[PDB]
Amino acid sequence: PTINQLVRKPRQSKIKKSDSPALNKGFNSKKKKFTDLNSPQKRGVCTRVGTMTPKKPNSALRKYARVRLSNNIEINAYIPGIGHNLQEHSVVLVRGGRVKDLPGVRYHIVRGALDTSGVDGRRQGRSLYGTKKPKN
Amino acid sequence: NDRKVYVGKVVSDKMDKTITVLVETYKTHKLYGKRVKYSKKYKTHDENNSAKLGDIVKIQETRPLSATKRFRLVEIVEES
Amino acid sequence: AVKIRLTRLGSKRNPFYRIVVADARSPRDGRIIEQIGTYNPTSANAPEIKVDEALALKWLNDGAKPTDTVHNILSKEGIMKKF
Amino acid sequence: KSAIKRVKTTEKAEARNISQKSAMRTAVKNAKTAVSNNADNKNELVSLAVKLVDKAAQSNLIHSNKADRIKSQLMTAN
RNA sequence: AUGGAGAGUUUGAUCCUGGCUCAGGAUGAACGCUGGCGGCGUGCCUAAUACAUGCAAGUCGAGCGAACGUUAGCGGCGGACGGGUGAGUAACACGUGGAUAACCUACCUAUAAGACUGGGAUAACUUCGGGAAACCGUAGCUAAUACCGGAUAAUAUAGUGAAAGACACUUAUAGAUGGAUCCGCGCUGCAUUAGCUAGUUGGUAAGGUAACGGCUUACCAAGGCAACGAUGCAUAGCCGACCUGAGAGGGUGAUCGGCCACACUGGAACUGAGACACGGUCCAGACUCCUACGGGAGGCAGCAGUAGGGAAUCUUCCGCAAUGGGCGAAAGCCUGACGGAGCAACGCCGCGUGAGUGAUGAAGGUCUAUCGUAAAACUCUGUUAUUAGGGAGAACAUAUGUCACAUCUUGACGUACCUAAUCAGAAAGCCACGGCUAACUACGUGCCAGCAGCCGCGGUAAUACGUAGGUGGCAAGCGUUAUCCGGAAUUAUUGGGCGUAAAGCGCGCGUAGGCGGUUUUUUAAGUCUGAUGUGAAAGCCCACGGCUCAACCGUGGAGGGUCAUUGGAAACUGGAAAACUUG
Repeated sequence: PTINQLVRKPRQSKIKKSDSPALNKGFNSKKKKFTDLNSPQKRGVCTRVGTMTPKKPNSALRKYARVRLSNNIEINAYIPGIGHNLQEHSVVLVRGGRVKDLPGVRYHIVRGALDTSGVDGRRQGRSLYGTKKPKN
Repeated sequence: NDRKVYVGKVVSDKMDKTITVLVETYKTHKLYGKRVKYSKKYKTHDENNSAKLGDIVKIQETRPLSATKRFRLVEIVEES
Repeated sequence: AVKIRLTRLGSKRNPFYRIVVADARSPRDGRIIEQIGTYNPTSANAPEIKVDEALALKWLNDGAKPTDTVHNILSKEGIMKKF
Repeated sequence: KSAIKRVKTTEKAEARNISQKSAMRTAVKNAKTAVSNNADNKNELVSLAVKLVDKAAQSNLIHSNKADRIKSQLMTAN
C-alpha cells in the first residue's frame, strides 16, 4: 500500500461484464454493424417454437420459444407462465433478460404487446401472461 | 503586467546558436500525491553564447523574434 | 454596436425584464458582465426595479441612444444630453 | 434571393478594384523596378503614385499598414 | 463536513470472509393497461434519411433619369442570412486570466476636412435583332451626394477625396464589433507502438497578413534525440444543465446552449463597412429529375408533408401584434428570426366526479364472523355542464412645437378571474396474493398443467399456483422497461494483502530516480499564510420578495476565489559551505 509506484504504476478496478451482451442491439444491413443501444422497447419475429424435455429441478413439463432476431444469428427465448401461445410469426414488445432457470436465453414477451393478448384462462392475475380490463 | 524570470540549465546545441535553457518547477499530480519533480524543454537563443557545457541562466516570455524559438533572457548563475 | 439584454431563471406572473449592454445583432436574451439588476414593467411589482446600471449609462458619450421603444424607462431619468 | 442586385455588385467591385490594381501593376513596373536600374524613375515617376495609390487606399479594402509598407519602400528608399 | 442503519450469501455449524444476484428509484424513460381535464413546457432520439414544390433579410428615397416620388435599380442593402446541430479534428475549436518588446479598423455615438472643381456612364424605357420559349447578338444609352481630373488631405519629420432638403455630403480623428496577432494552464485513451526526425536542435531570407517569426523559401553543423513517452495513435466540442456527495467533487453536458468543426459533392476568377458564400458566381462528379432534348445545375444539417425506419417520434389551423435587421429626410415592411398550438394523462402538479351518511345493515362473496358500519334512500359542494356581458394590460409615432421627449395614433388568441343557479356531470383499478420486496385464506391440483426480484414452491389440505370478496402502497394511476448515483467499505484523494482467499522475487547482478545519516548551515524562494487587488456575476456556506402556491422573474452583504504587489517566521523539499564518526 505504497504510493510512489502508484503514479509510476497504477491499479485496476474489479472485473465484471454487463448483462445480455447479444441484446440491447439492432443489427445493421446498410452499414452491416450492430448498434450499442440499451433500448427500452423492441420487437420479436418468429422462426420456430422449440422445446427441450430434460428438466430436473422442476420435474414438470413446459416448452419455450426459438425466436430469431435480426439477420442470421441464433437468438433464444422462453415463455415463463401457465399460458401456452400455440402461435408463431409474431411482432411483439420484448422483455429483456432471463427469468430464473434457463441458460443462455434472455428475451421475452410483455402482456399483450401487439401480437396477441395472452392466455385468457387468467382473470385473477390481472398482471401476468395476458390480463387486460380486470375488475379490481 | 510584466515578464517572468524563467530559469534553468543547458544540455546541448548545434551550429550558430541553436540555443536553449532547461525548464522545471515544484508541483504534483491531482490523484496520488507525491512530491515527484518534473520538467519540460524550452527555446531561447543568442549570437552563439548561451549554450552547452554550462549555461545556468534565466529566460523570458516576450516577442520571440525567432523561427519557433521564444525567449530573450540569459540572467545567469555562473560558468564552468 | 450595443443593445439592452436581460436574465432568465424561472418566474413571471407580471411582465418582467432586466437592464444590460449586449450586442446589436441578437435577441432580447444576452450575456451580462457587470450585472446592474433587473426591471419590472408590469406596473404592479414595484419592488424589483433595483437596477444600478453604472456601466450601461456610460455609453452616453461612448455609443448609446433610446431604441426599440425603451425610452419610457429612460423618460423618468435624465442623465443624458451632455453634448 | 436579393442577389438580383448582388449577383453582380461583386463584379463591379471586381472591376473597380482590379483595373486600378493593374494600373498599379504599371506603377510597380516603372519606379520600384527602376529605382535600381538608374532610370529617371525617382522623380514624378515615383510621385504619380502618390495621388494614384491615394486614389486607391482611401477605402477599407486597400492596404492600410501594408500602405505604410508600400510608401516606406518607394519614397523613403533613397 | 447539515457525516455512511440495504434482500439473502460456507462446507453440515457459531466463526475471519465472498461478492453476487439484487434493491428503491433517476433516465428527453415508456410499452400492453387505463385512457375526469388542464397550469405551462419540450417530441425525424426511426435515418445530421432520398424528397410534393415554393419556403429565407427585406424593401425604398423634399439628396436622382417613366406617371397623376406610383415605375425603375443606379446607390444601399443583403449575401458570411436568421435557423440546424454535435456527421468532422487530441486540435489555443472550447472557461478564465493575459506580453501586446506580435493588433487594427466605418455599423452603437459625437463628429469632422469642409461642402471647390470636374468629366460622364450604366441598370431600367431596354434602343435595334436571329430564333420552342429564353438563351443570346448590335448597341448611343438618360441620370445618380455616382461610375468619377486635380489642392493640401495623415505618419516629409514629402500622400489624395466632398455633385447638402431646408428654416446632407466626403476626412485629418475617434469611443467600439466580432474578434482576436497571440501568451498561459485550460487541452482524453491505445505500450501487441523509442536506438531519433532529416529539418531534430535553432541562428541566419528577397518576401507578408491590422500580426514577431522555418510559416514556403535563408546559410551552415546535427546526434538535437537518447530507454521519461520522440512520435505515431482511437472516440474528438467545450461550458450555466440534470440525477447527485457529508466532502473531495464525481460522472453523462440531450431540454438550454452565450463560444467554435460543419450547407449535395472537389473546388470557385470573384468578393467584402465583416469570405470562398445553406435558395450566390463557374466548372469537374451521380443523383428523383425539369428541357423542340437552350440542357437545366438542386438535395427542408432551416416549418411542414410524401415511399418509409418506425416503443411512442406532433398541428402543412394563423399571420405580424409582443424586438427592428435592412431599406428609407418620411409615412411603411419581413418574420418562415421570434410568434399564434391537435396537446403526448410525456413532466408532475391545480385540484374536480359523489354526500349528512347510516341502526351492524338482507336478499351474503376467500373463511365457512370475515373487507359488512355492504347496503338502501335521504341530503349536501361547485369544481365538471344549459348560458351569459366577457375588452387580462399598456404605451405605439417627422408636420402637433420647437438627441427629455409627445396627440385627433395599442382588442384574431382580446374572450380569461369565468363562483353559477348547479342536477348528483364517479377516482380506470393495485400487484404479487405467506415470510423478506413489505401479501389473505382457500376449493380447482393430484405431479397432469404447474408457483417463483436474490431466499424461494404443486406428488392428495400450493397460509404462492387457474380463479375468486381484498389487508401494506395507492386513485390519474396497475406489472414491467435499465442509467449512474451515497448505498457497493467490491478504488482505497479521503475508505488498499502479503505466510496463509483471488497475492512476494533464481538472485551475485543492477541505470533512472521514489525515497536518500548527526549538527550547525550559508537560502531569506516557499509553506506561517497576506497586506494588497478589495474588478461584475443572475446565485454563492445562506435566506427571501413578485406570483389563485406549483410553468414561467428578481436585492446580492458569501469579492468573483495568491486574478492588477511582493512578502517578514530559516524551525526546512528549496543558489548549498562544511564538520562527527565508533555506522
